[PDB]
Amino acid sequence: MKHNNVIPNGHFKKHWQNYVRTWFNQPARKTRRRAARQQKAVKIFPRPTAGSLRPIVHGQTLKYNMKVRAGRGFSLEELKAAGIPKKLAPTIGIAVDHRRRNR
Amino acid sequence: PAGHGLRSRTRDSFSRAFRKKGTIPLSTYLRIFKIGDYVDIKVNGAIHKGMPHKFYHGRTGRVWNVTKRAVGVEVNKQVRNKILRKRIHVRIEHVQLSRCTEEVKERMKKNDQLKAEAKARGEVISTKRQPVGPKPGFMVEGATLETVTPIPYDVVNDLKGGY
Amino acid sequence: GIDLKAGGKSKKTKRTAPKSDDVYLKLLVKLYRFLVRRTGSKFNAVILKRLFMSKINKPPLSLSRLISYAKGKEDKVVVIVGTITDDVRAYEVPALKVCALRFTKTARARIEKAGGECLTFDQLALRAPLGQNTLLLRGPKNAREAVKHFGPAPGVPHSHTKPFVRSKGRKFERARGRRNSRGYKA
Amino acid sequence: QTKKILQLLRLRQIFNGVFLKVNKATVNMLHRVEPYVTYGYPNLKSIRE
Amino acid sequence: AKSKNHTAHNQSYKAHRNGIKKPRKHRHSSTKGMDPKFLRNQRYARKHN
Amino acid sequence: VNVPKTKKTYCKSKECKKHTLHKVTQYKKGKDSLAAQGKRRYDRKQSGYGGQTKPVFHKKAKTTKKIVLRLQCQGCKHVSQHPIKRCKHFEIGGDKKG
RNA sequence: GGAUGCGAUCAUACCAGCACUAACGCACCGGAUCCCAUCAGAACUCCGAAGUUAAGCGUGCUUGGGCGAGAGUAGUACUAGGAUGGGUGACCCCCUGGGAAGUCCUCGUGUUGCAUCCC
RNA sequence: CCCGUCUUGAAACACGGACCAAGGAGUCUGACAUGUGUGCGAGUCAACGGGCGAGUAAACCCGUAAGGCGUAAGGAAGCUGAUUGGUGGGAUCCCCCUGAGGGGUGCACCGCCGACCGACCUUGAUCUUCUGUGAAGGGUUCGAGUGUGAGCAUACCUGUCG
RNA sequence: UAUUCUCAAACUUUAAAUAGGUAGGACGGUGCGGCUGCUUUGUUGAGCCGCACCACGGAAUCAAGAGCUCCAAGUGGGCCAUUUUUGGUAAGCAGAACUGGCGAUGCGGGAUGAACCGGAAGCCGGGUUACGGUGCCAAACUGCGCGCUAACCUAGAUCCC
RNA sequence: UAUGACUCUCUUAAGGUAGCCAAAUGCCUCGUCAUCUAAUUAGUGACGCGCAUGAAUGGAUUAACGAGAUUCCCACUGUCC
RNA sequence: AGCUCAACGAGAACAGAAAUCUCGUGUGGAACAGAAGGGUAAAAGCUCGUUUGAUUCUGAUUUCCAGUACGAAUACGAACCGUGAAAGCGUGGCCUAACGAUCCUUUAGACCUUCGGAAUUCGAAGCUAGAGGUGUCAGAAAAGUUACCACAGGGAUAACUGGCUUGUGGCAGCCAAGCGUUCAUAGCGACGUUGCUUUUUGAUCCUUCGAUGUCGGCUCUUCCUAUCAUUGUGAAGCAGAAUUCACCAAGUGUUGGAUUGUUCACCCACCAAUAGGGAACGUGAGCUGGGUUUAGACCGUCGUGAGACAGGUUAGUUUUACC
Ligand SMILES: [K+]
Ligand SMILES: [K+]
Ligand SMILES: [K+]
Ligand SMILES: [K+]
Ligand SMILES: [K+]
Ligand SMILES: [K+]
Ligand SMILES: [K+]
Ligand SMILES: [K+]
Ligand SMILES: [K+]
Ligand SMILES: [K+]
Ligand SMILES: [K+]
Ligand SMILES: [K+]
Ligand SMILES: [K+]
Ligand SMILES: [K+]
Ligand SMILES: [K+]
Ligand SMILES: [K+]
Ligand SMILES: [K+]
Ligand SMILES: [K+]
Ligand SMILES: [Mg+2]
Ligand SMILES: [Mg+2]
Ligand SMILES: [Mg+2]
Ligand SMILES: [Mg+2]
Ligand SMILES: [Mg+2]
Ligand SMILES: [Mg+2]
Ligand SMILES: [Mg+2]
Ligand SMILES: [Mg+2]
Ligand SMILES: [Mg+2]
Ligand SMILES: [Mg+2]
Ligand SMILES: [Mg+2]
Ligand SMILES: [Mg+2]
Ligand SMILES: [Mg+2]
Ligand SMILES: [Mg+2]
Ligand SMILES: [Mg+2]
Ligand SMILES: [Mg+2]
Ligand SMILES: [Zn+2]
Repeated sequence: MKHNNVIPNGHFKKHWQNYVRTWFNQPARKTRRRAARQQKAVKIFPRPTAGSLRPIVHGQTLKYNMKVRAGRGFSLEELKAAGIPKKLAPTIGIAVDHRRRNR
Repeated sequence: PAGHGLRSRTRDSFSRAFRKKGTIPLSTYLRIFKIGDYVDIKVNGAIHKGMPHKFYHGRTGRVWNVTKRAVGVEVNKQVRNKILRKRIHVRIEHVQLSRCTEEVKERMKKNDQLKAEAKARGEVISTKRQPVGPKPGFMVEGATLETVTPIPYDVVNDLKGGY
Repeated sequence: GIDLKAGGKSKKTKRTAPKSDDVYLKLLVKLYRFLVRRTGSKFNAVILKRLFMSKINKPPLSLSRLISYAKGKEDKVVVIVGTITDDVRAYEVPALKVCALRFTKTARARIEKAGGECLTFDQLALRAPLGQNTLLLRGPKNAREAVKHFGPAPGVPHSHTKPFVRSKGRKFERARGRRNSRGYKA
Repeated sequence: QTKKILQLLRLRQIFNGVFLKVNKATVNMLHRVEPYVTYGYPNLKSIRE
Repeated sequence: AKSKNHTAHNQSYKAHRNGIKKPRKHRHSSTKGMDPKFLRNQRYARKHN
Repeated sequence: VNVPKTKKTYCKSKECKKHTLHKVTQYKKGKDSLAAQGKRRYDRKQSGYGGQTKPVFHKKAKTTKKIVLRLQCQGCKHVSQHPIKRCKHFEIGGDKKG
């Protein structure tokens, strides 16, 4: 080691050459996923290709509590308030989450 | 440190002058030091406080600070390929006002006076002093001439006072 | 033999032409070579010399700093061999005549809206061939991150040079040599 | 010291010549390089030629 | 196998390659290390100028 | 060396901030606690197989230690610590020289 | 022309032996109640003015010692640079420059600032 | 005097070399750093992914409060968080006169000294939920700070390191 | 007591040569006014700041120019020489000071040679030299002159040698 | 005269007994004496404060044996002249 | 604050060289912790009085030096103090040496910070300053042996020859106090002093460690002279005989054996004589292999031991030429 340089801390002391993952299949993966999406759309026609409806939820922690995103599924209390039976909601394209609490 | 003490090889440098030891005259403490004054560093072997390192003994510097008992002196020191302006503090007993620039102000005043006179009379002059140059020719009055000849050799006179 | 250093030849290197391959910059260089040769103008010579300089030697000038320097001289053509960037800290933009190698889109829009003009160096040659009534400006050359790491080493006394560190925090070069409680300070 | 004085006198090559005004400083400078040079009082003919 | 211990040979030549350089003295020198009381009074005088 | 039983010395406690009377004792290193994080780490490292995991100093060279005086201020009861130079024999309040 | 008080320089001012000094001073000098101090009123401290210039201080002299300056030692010793210089060597001459110190000899023995006082 | 090599010193009684052909040794990758070229610029970066498209591993397009770096620093931490300068040199330009002149202009950079933010110390009117606030006033202390941004991406040589 | 022979790296009154430091203006001077919480018995000083005037560049010579910054290679076995110089009987030994040289450098001379003398170098023509030479080897006189030597020991024959 | 049968002591428990030796074990050393030879640093026998011998870390001896190490004599011979 | 030390001179009963006391001289010739060098005289020395500046806070500088750290030291600033009438002095020792990082432990300081769901209290973890130590002292935690041995290298480095040198060894010279029945020099040469040689041994480390076969003997040739014998001479304390000194002189010769591996040495014998030496301490692809110097084994001494020994002993592969 010589000169004024940042102290090196490369993590290359194992057989790292045997655990290298390349991305030469990125376009192929994109093509495969698009083909799967097209097949699923053809299968579920005329159901929407975007999938089942999802709830609106807040971001976790103080860094993201001002943000709104998509949750896993509607709560049982939300379904009861809306008048949709929980056993029927999944069959008509509504995601159901029996864990989410309404505070 | 590193094989040599602070005062190593100062037997003669830091000793006082012959028949000049003892009490220090009051003129040493009755001197005035100001910023920018040139001072010579002369270590007094009897004053062990504020003693400069032996290197600065016998060197001239400029005053940059004035404390109650000491003065700051800026001394040039050659270290390899450059000169460092090292700043030290030295008690007034170890320092003496330098005479390295005694005639500068006098010369400037005389140059200004001469330039003023030249301008008054309408002339251009140079006040620069010049090195001693060749002298002109002159006549020397003839006097009695004494002849010098090589001395015949005598081995008896080879010793101081004779053998 | 002759007692000369390197046979009396120079050992200093300076730019004699742009290292860039920009054809427009080459044309500007030709223009100002002609101007320097046939006018002997100090302004033209300075412009020609700066046209050769590298990117870091042509730092940008902020709009707020440009306004501050042009205050009281709005009638003169301000000339910078470099880029002019917008400043969101500047509220009032007066009418200015500005010549530069490039303007950012926001800076150009603000100048045009305020009522000034953005000029190229060919237009500057047409307007002030000898650089008359011009305000020649330079950006901050030493105001970059790399400069902070230059100078005396971080570990020597009286040095405020920034060290090279992969991360910032308590565990990253703060213990020994930086504190009186861990060995020595500085 | 000899090399520096010869540079100051502008004598960088063997059989280079230069005029020098007589001064205490110049004479003392020349005294240091005496073994490397020969000098004298030029004639009017010498200077003209 | 013993080796040489020390010598200053060639060091003066090395120094004179680029030296001896005198740092340029600016008109105003740093006030660090001067009498703090005097410096404080000077700062107050400057502030009240 | 012999040091006196009492000493008039500065006390930087907010109560005094001046010279005060101090009682002089000799500092002694306290007992090592098993709850110290360093001791816990050392015990964890030593547990299991591998033998000694940290250095054990052997090349002792010093023949003396630096004696530390505990000066307890009689006004505020707070303690200050003062090292002294290396010595082979130390005592507090010994008979004064005759 | 001096003295005294405070000094500068710190022997041309010191050391030793002799001789001298008008006036004011400086001193020596008389005591121990007080302040003060010791074995010792010797010293130090306090209070004085009987007596003396004997001493101190000051000045002068010594074919005196020392000290200071000069001459000389001596262009000697030493020394920077040069030589395809001499010489077996040791050392040394020469060329361009610098340049000491004992002995011996001669001279001299303080100069001064501020303030008060006597003449 | 025989090349190459190590060496203070090689033609060496120093080592390799009987001869010819072909092969034969500073590379690729990751993290940084200076320099230079290019784009944009208080921003910059669409290639994780998505929409497509040379019927297509390319090219093109897409950033919702995404994320990285930058845009604020000082403290171990609780926590607090930049009042916006002066001056000596100095490039360029403008006037008067043609002196190494005078006046105005004073970018970059350098020297010096203030001010502001924070760690520490010190200080304390008024309010206040009684432990907070902060009129005034500071400091031979400390910082990889502030005082009208300079970065981000990308290409290559060189250098350290795995 | 007055003389006297001879001495010192770790003695010295005295005391060189060489070498070491500082200064010789535009970052100056003079005259006014101002600031202070420092300083003084005292706007007494100490620094600093404004205005006015002067300042022929303030010794010589040279100046193939001066300053500043960034990244980085190789090197970290040296050796030789005049003078100074330590240990050692001495050494082509071992170790230091200044400078130069070889190493990294050919070229002419010393027959021959890393260091000696001369001198440093693009490829050529002409002219002239340095050191060293001019009986042959081998370019240049058996050139013009004065003395000494006679070697029956291999007479003698050029710094380092 | 010398030594010490005898008595007392120190380290550390004791203080080399019976034996054996210039030994395959001795520096001085080619030790001293006798013998073997014309001549012997070799061999043998003897002596012994033995650098540094010694008792199953076995001491001393020993018939018979040995492709074991050594000295001498007879026979024998091209080992040699 | 006061005083002046060592030493010397002159005096006082025991008392003297040396006890205590008096006067005079006394430039430090004493003392100042220690090594040495500086420094100090109404003091830095001795005596006495009062004391704890050997105190707190951080910065600056010097020495070392990379102008890093540590140690040590210096000058200011901000406090509190000691002493003195006061100026002033004091930030350990008159100055130049006397000492120590990370991690961890432990002590002192704050109505200090944190234990991350919220409180209280223990406990723990933080901040500032010391202490426990690294003497290989810029700071690992560390016993031998190898002849059973191994690897990368080194002629940067020993064990031969060769090279420089010649102390030591060997071989000569000069002077002349003396020896030689008298007489310095027929023959010698004390006290001193100048040389030569590289057949001694040392000193050094220049060449050789990708190797120049390491003792001695045998055989064979050549070379030197500082000449043992032989040829020719001069000198004598040369009557003869014998002997000794010296000069030309290297043509010729210089032997057979006992002991020892021996070089060396010592004896026996002959002889004219049994001189001294070189040639890579001549000569191993010429021999030999007794000794040194691998691996087996015994003894003595040493070591707890593995093993060691400049001590002894016995057995232990000598390769290749046709260039
Ligand atoms: K770097
Ligand atoms: K373990
Ligand atoms: K090699
Ligand atoms: K070879
Ligand atoms: K962003
Ligand atoms: K903190
Ligand atoms: K290096
Ligand atoms: K015992
Ligand atoms: K038995
Ligand atoms: K057998
Ligand atoms: K002290
Ligand atoms: K070490
Ligand atoms: K082992
Ligand atoms: K010899
Ligand atoms: K050798
Ligand atoms: K070898
Ligand atoms: K034989
Ligand atoms: K056998
Ligand atoms: Mg266990
Ligand atoms: Mg009288
Ligand atoms: Mg006299
Ligand atoms: Mg975001
Ligand atoms: Mg010198
Ligand atoms: Mg030469
Ligand atoms: Mg030619
Ligand atoms: Mg027995
Ligand atoms: Mg037996
Ligand atoms: Mg006193
Ligand atoms: Mg410690
Ligand atoms: Mg802890
Ligand atoms: Mg006779
Ligand atoms: Mg002969
Ligand atoms: Mg013969
Ligand atoms: Mg045993
Ligand atoms: Zn207290």
